[PDB]
Amino acid sequence: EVQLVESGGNVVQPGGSLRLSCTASGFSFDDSTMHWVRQAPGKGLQWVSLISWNGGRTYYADSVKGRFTISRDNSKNSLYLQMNSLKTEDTAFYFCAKDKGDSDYDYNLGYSYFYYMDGWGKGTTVTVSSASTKGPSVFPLAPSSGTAALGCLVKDYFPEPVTVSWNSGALTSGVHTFPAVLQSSGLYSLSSVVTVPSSSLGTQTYICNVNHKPSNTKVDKKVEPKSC
Amino acid sequence: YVLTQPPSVSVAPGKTARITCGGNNIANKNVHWYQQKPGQAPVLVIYYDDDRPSGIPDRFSGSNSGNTATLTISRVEAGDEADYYCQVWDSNSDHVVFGGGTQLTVLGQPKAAPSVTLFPPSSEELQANKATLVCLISDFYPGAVTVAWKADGSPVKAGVETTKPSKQSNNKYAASSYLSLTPEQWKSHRSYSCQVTHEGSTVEKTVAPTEC
Repeated sequence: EVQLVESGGNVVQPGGSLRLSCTASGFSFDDSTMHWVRQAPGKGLQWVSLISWNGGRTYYADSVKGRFTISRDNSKNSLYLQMNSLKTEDTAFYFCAKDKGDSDYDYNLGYSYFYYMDGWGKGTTVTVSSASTKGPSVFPLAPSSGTAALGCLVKDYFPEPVTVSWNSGALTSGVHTFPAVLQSSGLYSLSSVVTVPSSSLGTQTYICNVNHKPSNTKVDKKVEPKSC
Repeated sequence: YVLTQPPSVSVAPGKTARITCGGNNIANKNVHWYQQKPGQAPVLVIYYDDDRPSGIPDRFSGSNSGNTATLTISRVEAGDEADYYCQVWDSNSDHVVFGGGTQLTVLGQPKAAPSVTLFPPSSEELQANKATLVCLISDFYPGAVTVAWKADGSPVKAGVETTKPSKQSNNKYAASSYLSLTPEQWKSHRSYSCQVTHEGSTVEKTVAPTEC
């Protein structure tokens, strides 16, 4: 049963370099052609590069031509990808995939290969950003007096991800934490809301707990109705 | 070489779904199809045009004629909701090519109008010399909305960011849109407005600097 494990994804500045690796098992790596396919977050699949069993045939996509380098080491069941001179456009999910390896011979027309994917890995994440680690600022989204909505603006952080809970985990009913937007500053921002019994607003007490492990920051903020 | 797929395609459960793959003289090439469910490994479903790997339902079937290849899923289930990519090999350019992908929606629940909540800049954020309007849209279906911001009466797209809709703890959808101002701009207009449009209908909330 085919198994592929990408690794070495990280965060790097434009111009920088990074080396993804992938580890196979459950099939004959030695006989197999491999691929790198990447996927911009939210967007579609984009083929990056392929490489035959011995390195015989290797091709690259126009996008990465001259900057990326594919390689392998059959003694280790390992596929490698060397990304140099990175751009932000290279920020994505990097998948390694095995090819069924279907071919075809004809003594005067040469060989003919029919590439397509047979197994995929889980992925590994590559982020290319001018920004560097920074914990979030946390602002109250105060409810403005049926039910009411209140929340947290989690502003200007990097890299991803942030996680938000309410009342140290004891409030889950009515809670939604959105996806982050990435602003011009290269910094991320997200919000979290919870809808609550409009009446129980001067009594019951609401606190959101933000956690950002990349910067080892943790914030607690109590959200109280405004004053006018 | 280029492969083009319709971005979206919807069907009602039990019905039959069709996903097209546009490439010129594509009948000359072998077309393969992958299915990818959010946060997961793509999965082969149809290879060599009409062939199908053992381990996947007889409902998936393939066509490829002249200028258009087609993945056809019949008796669609709720579990068939995912993104579908077609793929070929360009012997000419030495490129594997994927299409745009098609997000197949299975209308497996009642429509639902979006509920919109609009927060003004907190005193706290303002005190830090930044101003942010937060528009929170939730509990809608299907998952496709349109946001537009107006100041006083006239629109502006300068400084707006909007998330892509995303399922919540009840399969309904939710999205957010922030409008970024300077505290000066914030208190220099009479009011700001958030305008969400969902399947033809338009909801709108407003806040004014002067108030709650």
